[PDB]
Amino acid sequence: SGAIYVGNYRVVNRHLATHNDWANLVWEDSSRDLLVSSTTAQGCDTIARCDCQTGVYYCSSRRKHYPVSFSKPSLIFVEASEYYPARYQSHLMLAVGHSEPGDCGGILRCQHGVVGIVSTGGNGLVGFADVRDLLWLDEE
Ligand SMILES: O=C(N[C@@H]1CCCNC1)c1ccccc1
Ligand SMILES: [Zn+2]
Repeated sequence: SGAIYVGNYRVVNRHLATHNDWANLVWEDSSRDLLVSSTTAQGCDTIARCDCQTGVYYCSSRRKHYPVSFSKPSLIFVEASEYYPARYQSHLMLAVGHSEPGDCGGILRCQHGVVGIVSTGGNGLVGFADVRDLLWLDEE
């Protein structure tokens, strides 16, 4: 589990979004496994605006932070999961690391801020849903 709180936005894995997220929807993309909802309180997360391919992510299933190299956001075939069927996920970054389904929502961060959230795993890889292209997250 986990979310990004930036301004009056909450960024979650679309597959973990709650009744309140859907009732307060701003933007969602199934192909990206991303949902953004509106919040009463103001978040302090800052979104990275960069093409960093190094960062640190939090892995709940290890209670550990791991420094990783990750691929630039791309269209990647993702096998069926306890939560989606086999399909091309967009804006996905891959790293060598540990990721179980409950690791989704763990933050990948670089020195510029939040890069993305765990979305995929298996076969010794962790996939992060990129948020750095969502410029509108830094305003309104
Ligand atoms: O959110 C972060 N991790 C903390 C770890 C303890 C509780 N879960 C959040 C995070 C991600 C990347 C780098 C640094 C921190
Ligand atoms: Zn960066």
